[PDB]
Amino acid sequence: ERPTFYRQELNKTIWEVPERYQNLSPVGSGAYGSVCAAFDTKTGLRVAVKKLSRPFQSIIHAKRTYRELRLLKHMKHENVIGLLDVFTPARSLEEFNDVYLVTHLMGADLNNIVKCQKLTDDHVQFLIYQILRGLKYIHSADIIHRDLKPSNLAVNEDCELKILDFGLARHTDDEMTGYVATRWYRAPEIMLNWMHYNQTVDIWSVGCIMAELLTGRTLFPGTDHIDQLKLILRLVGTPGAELLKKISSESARNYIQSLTQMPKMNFANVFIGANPLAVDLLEKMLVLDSDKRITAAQALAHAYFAQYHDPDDEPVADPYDQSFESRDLLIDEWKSLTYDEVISFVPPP
Ligand SMILES: Cc1ccc(C(=O)NC2CC2)cc1-c1ccc2c(c1)NC(=O)C21CCCC1
Repeated sequence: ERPTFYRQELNKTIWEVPERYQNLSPVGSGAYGSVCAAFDTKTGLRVAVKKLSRPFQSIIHAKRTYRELRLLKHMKHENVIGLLDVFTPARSLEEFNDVYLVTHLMGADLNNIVKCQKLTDDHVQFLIYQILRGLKYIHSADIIHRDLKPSNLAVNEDCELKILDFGLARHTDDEMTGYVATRWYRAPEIMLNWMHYNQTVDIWSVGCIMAELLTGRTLFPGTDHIDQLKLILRLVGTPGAELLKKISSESARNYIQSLTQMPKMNFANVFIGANPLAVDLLEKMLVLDSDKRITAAQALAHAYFAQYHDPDDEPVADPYDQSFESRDLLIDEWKSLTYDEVISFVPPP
């Protein structure tokens, strides 16, 4: 059952994929990786195929490849990107040096669709419903997206949404620097490294997406980390003494206390004309103290989603075993674990 593969040059690299995959063409400005759209003749689905190129060139690359393939194989929810196929042209471990990952092709990301545009309330309901329903799941598997922004929500022409990139986020100093969308969605505890963080960081990010869809404006379009934080504290207010205690970075805690105290603003005088149910929800997602933000499961029950909420159709995941993260292994060792996971792979129905 080893299929026939054919060769094609795309993205200035040779792609070698099963015959079932036809009409490959690069998508994104290169924004998503080496990703091509293709037709799967075997399932009749349009798919995105991502080739990981020379993916075991270092220990850190052999472990990312493994981590992405683990994450991907774990996720089976309508609103989360998952694997329809993984393959390699390799006939053995010896020969293993390329992994291709196949998932659904939705066609665009939220970014392209809505940039600079204000969405109607029922449109925002449905898109955020799906983000929280997707995140309910992610979070139940004990995984943290950590980098939830519009560009890595994949959306089709029916405004159906799959979340991309959960658990992989590792931007450098310079990608996070200045006036850049790659930071406008980050929870302050994470942008400024205040504490040992958990999953509540992704509900902060939904709060930012949700406000932008509702007003057509970036919520916190900071020109740098500090300017962005100043933008944050002015709306939600400066930390209380409760929160300052939980800020384990003494360094960051000391700079925070430097700032002149400000009250939390009135969200109804910010989000003028907006469904009060939207504003109530914004209010409980955009709380500075991470321990007190609303959760994905709690938010799904909120009245604002009265029209979509079904408690028996909002599933959870099995646990995700990330014990491998705390493990220091050789290149061959990650490679072999990654091989194991490819050949053991089972298609969905
Ligand atoms: C092909 C692919 C493989 C993996 C991941 C991914 O999320 N990995 C991290 C979760 C571990 C995302 C895509 C990917 C990248 C870009 C797109 C799609 C899929 N599906 C799509 O529809 C698009 C192409 C049009 C914009 C979104």
